[PDB]
Amino acid sequence: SQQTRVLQEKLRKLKEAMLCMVCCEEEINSTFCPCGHTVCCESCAAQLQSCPVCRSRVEHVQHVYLPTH
Amino acid sequence: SQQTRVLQEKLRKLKEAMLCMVCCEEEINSTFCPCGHTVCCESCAAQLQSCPVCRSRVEHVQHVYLPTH
Ligand SMILES: C[C@H]1CNC[C@H](CO)C1
Ligand SMILES: [Zn+2]
Ligand SMILES: [Zn+2]
Ligand SMILES: [Zn+2]
Ligand SMILES: [Zn+2]
Repeated sequence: SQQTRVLQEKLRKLKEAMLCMVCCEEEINSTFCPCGHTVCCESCAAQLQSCPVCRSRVEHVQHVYLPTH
Repeated sequence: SQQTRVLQEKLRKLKEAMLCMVCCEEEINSTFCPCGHTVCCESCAAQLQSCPVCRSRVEHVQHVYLPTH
């Protein structure tokens, strides 16, 4: 039904929000510290000096294990 | 249709996976460091001395800003 299409769209958008903002291919699994922005996969987070969201210096990257992984 | 019920179940389970594993009421927004398990809201995370997934000591809690928030 049209309701099935609405639910498909909601699911698709939630799933896309869990993907890396740089490569758009891998799941987010890394946090920039200390700002806390958690928006990249490990590979894309590895060489950034500053956060791509807030420009704060990245002191280190914390790996995150999320139940949605 | 029956597919509407299946999609509602998939959406409900994905949303439940983003809720705190301890209180079941608030969104996950906190990481236990250094283990990386990201399974609690800020209120339950503040009250735990050991990670509820792996039992490692919590040195500190990092707030995470996720695009799914
Ligand atoms: C964003 C809320 C999540 N946990 C409850 C808190 C009450 O101030 C804040
Ligand atoms: Zn990436
Ligand atoms: Zn940031
Ligand atoms: Zn909680
Ligand atoms: Zn842990």
